[PDB]
Amino acid sequence: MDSNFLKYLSTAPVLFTVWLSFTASFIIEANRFFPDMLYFPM
Amino acid sequence: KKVSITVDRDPVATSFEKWAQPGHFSRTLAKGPKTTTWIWNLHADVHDFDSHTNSLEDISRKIFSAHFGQLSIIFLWLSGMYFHGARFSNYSAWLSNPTAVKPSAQVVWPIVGQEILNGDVGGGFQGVQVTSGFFQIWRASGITSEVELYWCALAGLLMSGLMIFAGWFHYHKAAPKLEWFQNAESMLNHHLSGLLGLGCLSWAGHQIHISLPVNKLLDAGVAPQEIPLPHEFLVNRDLMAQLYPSFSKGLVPFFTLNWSEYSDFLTFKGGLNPVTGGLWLSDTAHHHLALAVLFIVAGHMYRTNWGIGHSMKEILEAHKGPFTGEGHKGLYEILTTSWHAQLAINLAMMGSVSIIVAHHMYAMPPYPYIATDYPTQLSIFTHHMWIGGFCVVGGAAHAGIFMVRDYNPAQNYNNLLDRVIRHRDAIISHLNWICIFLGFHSFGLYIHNDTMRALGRTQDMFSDTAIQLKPVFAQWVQSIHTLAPGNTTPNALATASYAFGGDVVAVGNKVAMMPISLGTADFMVHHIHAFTIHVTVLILLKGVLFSRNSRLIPDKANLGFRFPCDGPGRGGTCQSSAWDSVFLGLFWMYNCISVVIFHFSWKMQSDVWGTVQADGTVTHITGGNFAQSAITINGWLRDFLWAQASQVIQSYGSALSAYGLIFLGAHFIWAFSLMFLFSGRGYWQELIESIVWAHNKLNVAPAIQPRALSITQGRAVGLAHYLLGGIGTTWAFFLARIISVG
Amino acid sequence: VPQTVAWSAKTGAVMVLSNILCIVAGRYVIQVKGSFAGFGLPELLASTSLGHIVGSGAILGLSYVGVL
Amino acid sequence: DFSAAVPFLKRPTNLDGQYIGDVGFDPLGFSDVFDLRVLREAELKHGRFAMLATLGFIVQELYTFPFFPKMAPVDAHDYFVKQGGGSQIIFWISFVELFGVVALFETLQGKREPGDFAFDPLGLAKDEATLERYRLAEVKHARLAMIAIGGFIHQYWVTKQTVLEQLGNF
Amino acid sequence: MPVAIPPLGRPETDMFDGSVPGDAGFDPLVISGWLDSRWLREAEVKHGRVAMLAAAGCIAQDLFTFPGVMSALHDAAVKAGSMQQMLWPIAILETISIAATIQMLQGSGRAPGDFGFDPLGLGKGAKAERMALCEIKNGRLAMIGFSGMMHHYFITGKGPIELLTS
Ligand code: CLA
Ligand code: CLA
Ligand code: CLA
Ligand code: CLA
Ligand code: CLA
Ligand SMILES: CC1=C(C#C\C(C)=C/C=C\C(C)=C\C=C\C=C(C)\C=C\C=C(/C)C#CC2=C(C)C[C@@H](O)CC2(C)C)C(C)(C)C[C@H](O)C1
Ligand SMILES: CC1=C(C#C/C(C)=C/C=C/C(C)=C/C=C/C=C(C)/C=C/C=C(C)/C=C/C2=C(C)CCCC2(C)C)C(C)(C)C[C@H](O)C1
Ligand SMILES: CC1=C(C/C=C(\C)CCC[C@H](C)CCC[C@H](C)CCCC(C)C)C(=O)c2ccccc2C1=O
Repeated sequence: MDSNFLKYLSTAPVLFTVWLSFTASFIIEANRFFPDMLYFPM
Repeated sequence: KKVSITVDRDPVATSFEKWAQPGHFSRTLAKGPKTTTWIWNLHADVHDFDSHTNSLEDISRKIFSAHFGQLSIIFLWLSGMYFHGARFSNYSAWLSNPTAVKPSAQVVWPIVGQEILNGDVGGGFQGVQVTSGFFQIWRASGITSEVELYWCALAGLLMSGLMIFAGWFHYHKAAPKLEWFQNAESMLNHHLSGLLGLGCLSWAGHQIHISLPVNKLLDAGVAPQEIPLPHEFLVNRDLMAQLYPSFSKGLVPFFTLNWSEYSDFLTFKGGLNPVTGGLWLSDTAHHHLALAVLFIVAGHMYRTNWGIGHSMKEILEAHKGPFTGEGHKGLYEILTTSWHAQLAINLAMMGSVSIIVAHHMYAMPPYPYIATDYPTQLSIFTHHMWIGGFCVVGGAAHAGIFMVRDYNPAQNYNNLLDRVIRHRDAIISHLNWICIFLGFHSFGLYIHNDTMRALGRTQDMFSDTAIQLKPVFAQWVQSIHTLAPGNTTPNALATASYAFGGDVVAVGNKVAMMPISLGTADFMVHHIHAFTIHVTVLILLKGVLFSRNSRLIPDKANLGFRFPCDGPGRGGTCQSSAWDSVFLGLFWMYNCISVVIFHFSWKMQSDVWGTVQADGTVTHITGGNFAQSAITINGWLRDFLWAQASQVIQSYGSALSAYGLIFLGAHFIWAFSLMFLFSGRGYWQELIESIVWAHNKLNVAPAIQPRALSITQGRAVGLAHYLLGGIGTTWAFFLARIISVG
Repeated sequence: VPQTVAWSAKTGAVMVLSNILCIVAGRYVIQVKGSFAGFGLPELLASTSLGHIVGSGAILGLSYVGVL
Repeated sequence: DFSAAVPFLKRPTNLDGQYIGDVGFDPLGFSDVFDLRVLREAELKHGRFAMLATLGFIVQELYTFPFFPKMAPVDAHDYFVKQGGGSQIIFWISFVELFGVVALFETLQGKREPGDFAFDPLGLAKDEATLERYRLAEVKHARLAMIAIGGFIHQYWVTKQTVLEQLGNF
Repeated sequence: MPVAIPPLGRPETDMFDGSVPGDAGFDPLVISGWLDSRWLREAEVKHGRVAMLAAAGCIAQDLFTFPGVMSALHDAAVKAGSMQQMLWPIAILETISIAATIQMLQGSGRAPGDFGFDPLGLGKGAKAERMALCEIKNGRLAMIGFSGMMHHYFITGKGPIELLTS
């Protein structure tokens, strides 16, 4: 891995997009496998 | 020779170092951020190449490679459209039953209940209905299978890769010199004869050799799976000659000028194909072949290495008269040194061409089964109208940028530009007066008619059942064009379009095209259009002509193209730049195109689009309400805005509910835009001071000091969210209405 | 449809006449290049291309109007 | 001056003979724009894939494991898509290819040869000259097998026969 | 210095210096003065070699046919797929010739029409110039003969040697 390419990958827009997509993928897979969670189940 | 190839080899090393240094292109920005303003400046001025360096050669190389990058993106988009047509569409079922299968080339995943958007579009398929018109284009091109669409997608991907490789090579490995870019005559010759001419010739070849037999078999009722492959149409001359017998005579009639033998597959029939509702493909094949001949002839005009050809500098300098001083002298240097002037001209022409495309494509449907696809027609008209308006305003903007930056008064003494500058006051005063006259005698007619209908005086209104404003000139032009076949166009079987007059072309009990009558309401709305276009011209031209100086600010050119103000002095000099004139002209372009598309939607839904039933009567979508309702603002408010929004607000729980969501969301964002538009920087900066105090109390203040957005950025953000909100609202309303009722 | 004719000696005569007129006209009017000195291959190609263009236009017009 | 293989073409400037098997054959100028280390890694990977593919086409029709049904290798691709063995092979090839990515990154820094994976457990190359010879043999067999695998698969596609039955008749 | 036609003289170009084999001083349109010399020389030699192979093929096919069964032969071999099977190696060899011609136009040491091919060794030394002369003249004669005999086929549907003996 070229260090300049890694430093470019460490910039705010790239990391922002990657982190928000990663978070969205967590929410999407959680709602795919555990849908319709209006509430915390008792 | 004078026109030659000069290239510098390896001018910029291919490296990732500057990828890690944001703002490397600007000496101001390369020092690094200190405020949040830096970030916005970094993303706002990045492709403004002329402000980073004074060398025209590097700017031209950057422009050439950025154009290659855009071409790569466009090819990737086209390849995506072909692939999504190939794999996620109902295209074969649409090919079997065009009049009953809604085109759909987008399928959603089921995640949170959004699978409800995969509506029942027919043909045993569920997906999002598409209105881009790709199905009709592929039917016109002779694409009968999804394998051909897969191959088209692969070709698009290969061309995208070729374009991005060409960009990398032609910037980073072999960059052309400034002398290579400054050949206008060679560029026009090659782009007229090779790009437009050979392109038209090869597409006429494809239309004649592939599109005509496949579409003739399709219109005769043959299923697509039994239609022969295109290469079989190429090699089996008998198979073609059953459909077009002139192919039995070969290329001998072409070279011996016995061209009428080819009259069966090169026609000038006009009108529309009764089976499909589109233009005859033979007419289009002769049309593109004639365009190829004309473009290749036009591509030999300009002087080159050999002695033949015209010199554009001599042509420009020869055209001068007693009213205009030196005439067109000095414009060749302007257009061969300033990229911004060329961008102004080309954006203006592309916008006007897009508007012409929208008008001429609704009125003369060129594709099979696109006329009765009312959502596709409305979508492509509205889309190309908006693109045209945006490109025209961009041409004005970049004209103003040329005027501020690249204009030199020493090289522009007593030419047309200097004399235009020298009577700018007369121009703007007369245009302002005619704009006020147009506003009064167009909008006050609507206000007057609203008051008269509200006062219970129907006989005092401007209407066809009251005091009339008859559009006699346009009706006379329509009568001439209806009478044109056989009188002034003796070789035409039918009119160029039935919108001027004639029969009702209907396909599958739906009106493909019918005559579009013009009355008092059409008079008033066309003069409203003229009023809005003249006011937009007033704003943009006043911004361009007063970009360098005025009676208010004598040194406006020193401040630049884009500055917020010159202070509160002289009474206040707010929004004095040409950029702010573009900022207001974008609003007025939005108003103009909005009124144009509202007129279009209502007039087609009320007088053109509809269902044909027994005894030949045409039942329109809104039942012919345009003549009596489009003469008042109340009629527009109730019978067009209130009436046709029922479909987007009752779309919840159906496949069109996303449009309703987008409707609300656009309603949100547009209103959010006014928060930027109505407010000012100092309030937000002091509120940011308080928030900075709050972050300082918890020792969580950022090193990059937060600042409010600039005054110019406040205007730009408000304008961008305003345009997005308005265009999205019209988008959702139009699409939901026309998918539901058409 | 306008009537066109098969190739004949009249068609050849009009085309040859159009080529010879366009060669003389190109000899006389081209500004940047005994009487035929400086006559080069690009000028001959341009003049004969205009000759084919003018001959095609004249042949189609005379075939329309009946002179054939 | 000129290329050793094609006498009427000039020798490509980046083909100076540092890579074994160089005969100056690059008429399109691929080595003039792209890194030759990447090209040699791609050449050797494609060639080793093709060698294993050709040997599989011979052996896998000569012999078949008892715990699998018998079919042709082209139909075996489509069968093992659905049974799941092909997914296993793709997964393990990807797992090795991650360290192939790391090896290519080491190659791009010049710290690793474009074909050295340091895999010689049977010690077949003792000294230098045999290793140079085995590089020339490997490159030639790589190119030959790259042609031969396309021959095998396209000939199956046209004749619907495997190699050894096409050898017996026509 | 052979002057083909005396009234027009010998064109003053890069060609007709005398180093080019086969020059007779014949270029009345002065096409050499507007297109490159080496491109035209390569085009002439390639056209000539193709026409030699074509005339030899017509003669040999009219004498004898390979066991197992002009323009109709082109059509029937397209129907057989034979013409594609000759299109592929000419296409690859001609892409390699595209490369060679681009390099040669760029200013490499390759002479036009030279492919470096001499397995027999007849060319090496003093023979090559004379052989070049023979080649270019036989090439031009091939382009005349083939163009004759094909229109002969168009009029009679018959092969040229079979026309000659009948
Ligand atoms: C006849 C030769 C020819 C042709 C076809 C073109 C074509 C083009 N030029 Mg151009 N140009 C030429 C000569 C030519 N140029 C010369 C001689 C000069 C120097 C004076 C320039 C200088 C020049 C500049 C400075 C710019 C262009 C740009 C463009 C593009 C305009 C955008 C567009 O409509 O793309 C859509 C049209 C297409 C045809 C898409 C396909 C794109 C590829 C490249 C076409 C390749 C066709 C190929 C030659 C033939 C293969 C077809 C078939 C046989 C397989 C277009 C691809 C602009 C651009 O965007 O540059 C990137 C631009 O800024 N040109
Ligand atoms: C022997 C000489 C000869 C003869 C007898 C003719 C005769 C004819 N030519 Mg012809 N032509 C000739 C030589 C000749 N031409 C030459 C040398 C060329 C150059 C190759 C042409 C190229 C040519 C073309 C390209 C066409 C003709 C056509 C015609 C026919 C048109 C009939 C008519 O009423 O026009 C029509 C009269 C009109 C007024 C129609 C209007 C035409 C356009 C739309 C006007 C556009 C104006 C534009 C907007 C600019 C105006 C603004 C201005 C203020 C700047 C007519 C029989 C036409 C044809 O074949 O029709 C079947 C045709 O399309 N000619
Ligand atoms: C042919 C097209 C074209 C080209 C090549 C240019 C090129 C240029 N323009 Mg120009 N312009 C164009 C069209 C074009 N423009 C049009 C059509 C308009 C009218 C709207 C303008 C209006 C305009 C102004 C007013 C200004 C320029 C400026 C510039 C220069 C710098 C631009 C820059 O750095 O932006 C960098 C890129 C960006 C900032 C990205 C913009 C992103 C937009 C605003 C949002 C897109 C929204 C998206 C489509 C929808 C998302 C919605 C979703 C989230 C739901 C550069 C020379 C500026 C300059 O300095 O000139 C000297 C300047 O002041 N132009
Ligand atoms: C619907 C709201 C509205 C209205 C009515 C106007 C009206 C006007 N604008 Mg404006 N504008 C608006 C919204 C509006 N704008 C918005 C939202 C923007 C946002 C960017 C702009 C941006 C803008 C710019 C940038 C420019 C204008 C210009 C103009 C003038 C054009 C001349 C004209 O049409 O005269 C006709 C007048 C009208 C249509 C107003 C209604 C009058 C009718 C006929 C009824 C009259 C009744 C009578 C007078 C009542 C008498 C009763 C007595 C008791 C007084 C006009 C004063 C331009 C200008 O001034 O140049 C000439 C100009 O350059 N405006
Ligand atoms: C015949 C082709 C061939 C040849 C000549 C070479 C040659 C070489 N390889 Mg190489 N390689 C090949 C194929 C080949 N390889 C294939 C197909 C793969 C993928 C598995 C590899 C993977 C590979 C790696 C990963 C590495 C090498 C390395 C080397 C070098 C070390 C010398 C050595 O041990 O090789 C000598 C090889 C032989 C003498 C081949 C012996 C073959 C015997 C006869 C067994 C045949 C298989 C048998 C028939 C199957 C039994 C099944 C049954 C049903 C019949 C040398 C240049 C190393 C290197 O470059 O570093 C120094 C290294 O790191 N190779
Ligand atoms: C360079 C080189 C090599 C080589 C080589 C080769 C392949 C050498 C030469 C090959 C050929 C094919 C030479 C042909 C020469 C002359 C011809 C055909 C004469 C007349 C033809 C026509 C048109 C006729 C005719 C006519 C007839 C009969 C019938 C009617 O139509 C009438 C008409 C009169 C017009 C090799 C490989 C050996 C290696 C060496 O180390 C280097
Ligand atoms: C799609 C698909 C599959 C597949 C597949 C696979 C694996 C496809 C593989 C295709 C391959 C490897 C094709 C190779 C073609 C090679 C050619 C044309 C070589 C030409 C050489 C030339 C011209 C040499 C010329 C020369 C010569 C003579 C000598 C001198 C040098 C030179 C001038 C270069 C399956 C089986 C997995 C099943 C799946 O369900 C569907
Ligand atoms: C609201 C407003 C602001 C405030 C806007 C602030 C300063 C900028 C907001 C940008 C944010 C930080 C980026 C996008 C917001 C995201 C939704 C969440 C932030 C993500 C962080 C990690 C950055 C102005 O600066 C302004 C200036 C001139 C006229 C009107 C106005 C105006 O109306």
